[PDB]
Amino acid sequence: ARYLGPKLKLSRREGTDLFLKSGVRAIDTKCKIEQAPGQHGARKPRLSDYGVQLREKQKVRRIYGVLERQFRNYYKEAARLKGNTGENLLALLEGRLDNVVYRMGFGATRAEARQLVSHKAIMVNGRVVNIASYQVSPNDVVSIREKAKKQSRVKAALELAEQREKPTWLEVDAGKMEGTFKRKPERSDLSADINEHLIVELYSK
Amino acid sequence: NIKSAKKRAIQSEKARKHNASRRSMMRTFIKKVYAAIEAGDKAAAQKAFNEMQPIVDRQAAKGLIHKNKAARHKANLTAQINKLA
Amino acid sequence: KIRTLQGRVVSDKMEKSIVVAIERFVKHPIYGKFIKRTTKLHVHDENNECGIGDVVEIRECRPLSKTKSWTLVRVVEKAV
Amino acid sequence: MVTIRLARHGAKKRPFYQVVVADSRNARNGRFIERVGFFNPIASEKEEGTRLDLDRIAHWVGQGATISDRVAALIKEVNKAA
RNA sequence: AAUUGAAGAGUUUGAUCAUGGCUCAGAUUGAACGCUGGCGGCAGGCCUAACACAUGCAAGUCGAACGGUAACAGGAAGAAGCUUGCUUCUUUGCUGACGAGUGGCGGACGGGUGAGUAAUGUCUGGGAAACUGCCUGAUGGAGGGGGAUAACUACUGGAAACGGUAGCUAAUACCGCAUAACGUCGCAAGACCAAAGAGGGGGACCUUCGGGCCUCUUGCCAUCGGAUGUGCCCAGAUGGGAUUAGCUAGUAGGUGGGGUAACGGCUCACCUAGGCGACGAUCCCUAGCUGGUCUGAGAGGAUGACCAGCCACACUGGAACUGAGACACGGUCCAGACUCCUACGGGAGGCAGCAGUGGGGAAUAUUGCACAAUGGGCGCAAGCCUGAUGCAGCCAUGCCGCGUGUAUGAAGAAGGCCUUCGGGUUGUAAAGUACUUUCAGCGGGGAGGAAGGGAGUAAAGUUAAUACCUUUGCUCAUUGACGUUACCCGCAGAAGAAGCACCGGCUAACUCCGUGCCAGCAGCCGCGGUAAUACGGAGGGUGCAAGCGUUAAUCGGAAUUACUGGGCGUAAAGCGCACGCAGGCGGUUUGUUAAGUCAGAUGUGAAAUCCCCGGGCUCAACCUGGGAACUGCAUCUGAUACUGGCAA
Repeated sequence: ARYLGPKLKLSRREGTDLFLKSGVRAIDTKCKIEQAPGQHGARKPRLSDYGVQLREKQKVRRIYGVLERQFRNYYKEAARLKGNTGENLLALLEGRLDNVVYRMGFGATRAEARQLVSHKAIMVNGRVVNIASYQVSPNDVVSIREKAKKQSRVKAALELAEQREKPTWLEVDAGKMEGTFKRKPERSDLSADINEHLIVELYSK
Repeated sequence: NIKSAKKRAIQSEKARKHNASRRSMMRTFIKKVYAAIEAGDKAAAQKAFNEMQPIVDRQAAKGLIHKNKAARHKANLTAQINKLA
Repeated sequence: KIRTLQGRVVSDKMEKSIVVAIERFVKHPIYGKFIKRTTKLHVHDENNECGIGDVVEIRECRPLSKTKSWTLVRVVEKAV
Repeated sequence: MVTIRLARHGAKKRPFYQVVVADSRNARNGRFIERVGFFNPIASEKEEGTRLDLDRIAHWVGQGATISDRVAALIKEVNKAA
């Protein structure tokens, strides 16, 4: 399923930072960013109109760590759901359980916070849930189990997470390590960078 | 064939020899009426009709005749006796 | 109330029987044009009270022969 | 003979019986005249486990209809107070 | 709330715009094949030979119908061995029960297959002339006899299959009489027609000592209903071919007799000379049909595997019997081919039930467990039966979910590759270091699918009866194939777990070496003639991921059959030109009709599916509640502008 590879080569192919690493520092400047994704890295291409639609879909797919069969089912459920299907696809990607626990600060990366929720450690509404792709509804409280609480990793990501922009569609206490998903995140709160309409145009091709 | 319900196969043919005796005696009293109305016998057909009418209705009660065929045999024969004379 | 249909007589020469064509005005499934279709039936009459080419109103009855399941009701617009 | 019996639908190890009015000669999931409710045996202690339209069931037993042992049990189980 | 839904590209030329094919990017599949391969969930799994089948199993049940006793377990006697209070053993249907037999019911259901079938089918909507076991409602009846026959003995034919003679015996088997109706026939008068008893308990009384007698349950018979199932008819719709144009004598119609549960040339005789057909009859080829599925923006196109409805078939062909229901998958009889047995006279068999074998094929699985659940047959029940069904095995066949770690980490290690020889890339990648244990593995806990049924007790009902039975409660002991289940908890250790295609344009992703129109690639343009981003290898990169590519097939793109939605001066395309029948269409005004049309209502359009809002599985796939939808058809009631009819 998952990538299980070098997670800065993916950020160099897209150019921008995908927040795939914890970032105790800033740009690591140990990775040669914005210069070369490969051997022919100085050779920048024409990047045609199909390719600019492919790069934006592969950018969003590499942030959350989903695969294409799982991503195409996200688009398919976003198109039939009422409203703007551009921000409906992002409300479902930000409704993932491994993403919400990242934005609450309990994981330093997406792949680290996926390993917490996959290892039977994180419960929703007082019930233990095991998967990464659990769609959380509004006013659901997600807690951390006491056997994996006090884990030399979960609070260590919490003092790292004051610089992570304070996502204000969910309130986090982080002393008791609980948090509720208040409402769905609107389009005006997601990074101002991704062009979701290129993803809707790529699957209509 | 190798069942235990081949008893039904030997039960069916002894009901066939029972029914074919009753069915042939049922319609040979009908043949007494049809042979009488062709000869012009008015009174001899009426006494022959009165001997098949207990016969054809008793077989309708046993299940050999449906009671719609036994009613059909009495209907067209009285329609055949009265048009004779 | 009885379901009944109109229709004109095509032929009559069959000894207490007449045949009757019924014109229905149906629309095409694909093209949407309205096409006249024909419903030639063998209908029953008693004493031959119908020549050729006149409107006869019919209603459905018990089967009277092989392809004869309709009897006459009345005759309007008798042939001249 | 019309029978009011359970037609087992639902997935493997997760049964879901439809309280249905079918002729006795037909199959279990085969033809029927009417369905008059359902029965969920695995719906354990949550909100809702069984529902039977008892007016239509009482209509069919007035016409003459045998009922199965489970259908006779669910009609008993919708009690006078419960 | 029940839809928010429509992309193009390459290639004719020196170049161009058109026209016009070809090809590609998409989705899908009962898939196959190649490489690869961790787990789980829910599904799916001979598409070809409707070819041939070894073996097991798939339909039995009822003693509360009957004669009974071949076993089984007791009891009662008779013996005698002895343990003198315990034995072995002979009678007894005396009981519990029950082989065989008669009888009742089922075997026509469930299951499988798609050969035939182009309409004797199916779908939708109507109709009348029908039947209908079990179920249920109502009203009544249920009297009195008779003659048999299997079983069982005695004998006998045959190798067997299967018989033959003689003598017995019962019934809810069979037959008659009585008795009848709102039943059948008939205008009426009249005439005629049925049955069957068992079981539990019982006070008083007869008690020939078995029982009569009382009560309850249950079955029987007739008629009329209801419900259900089925038979029949009509209209419309449901494939291709006109290089198939005429077809049909029981044919078309009438009358009359006969048949059917019922209408009918269904059948027969006699009369009439019709009937179908260019709106495609007839003939030929192909084919199960539908709800649906796939695709598509839709209209459409293709399709009918799974699930569900209907039909057809059961070695091939033909036939009827029994029965409420069959012209009968695991019935009969006949013929045929095939296989087997035989004492050569004669017999036996039918997997398109489940599993399986051979064969065919590109290809499709276990000779498994259990009646626990849900159904079905039988039974008063207890129960028995059930390859239906519930599960298990096999298979990446499909869809869905998860894992193969996470975070730091620059000596930018070594190594590989490239270089302009400076470096660059592989690459935070690894190593190192710090953590985590899902899943798999090892132990320990542990739901739910279980409702009932049995025993006992109490109450009510019934009755002469606190008896019995029925009903309602309560108590006790129990009933799970799956299954060392889902799930939860504990232990250990980054430990058990990543491929496949591609990198010239289309089309996301490039350099080096080898080869030199060779070997080869290729879906289309086309690459390869010594400096190949196109061949083979290496490094790098891109795509998708327990899969990935290839082939096959369908739709899309294709507006490239154009109803939506195309064209015909020169690109393909106006008949050489007229006249004219059927057909299609029709100026204008008024009246009328309500057919087309439109509005409303009603019945129906099965369920599943699709869609919408919810619910249950840790989410999802999956399951499920309700609604929408099922563009339809039919009837009824209005509207009268337009179209049509009619009249002027």
